[PDB]
Amino acid sequence: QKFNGLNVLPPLLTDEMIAQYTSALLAGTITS
Amino acid sequence: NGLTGTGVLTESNKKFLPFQQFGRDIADTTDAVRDPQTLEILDITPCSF
Repeated sequence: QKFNGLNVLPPLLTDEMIAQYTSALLAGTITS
Repeated sequence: NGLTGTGVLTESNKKFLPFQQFGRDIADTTDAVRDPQTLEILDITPCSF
């Protein structure tokens, strides 16, 4: 991966599913 | 050329000047070397860890 022992780890939540949460919140706000 | 290292040798698309031998990055480590026998440029990739 990186040069000397460094490593970066991916986040648990994909940015797509983050956007999905945001969309759900926005739809709930505008409807209910 | 007196530089000892461990890695994987691969061909390179980059072109050195005919006077430089060593390729370095912004992190200041060796990653490209010119063979002493035949004139060509090789990239060095660390094996996985």
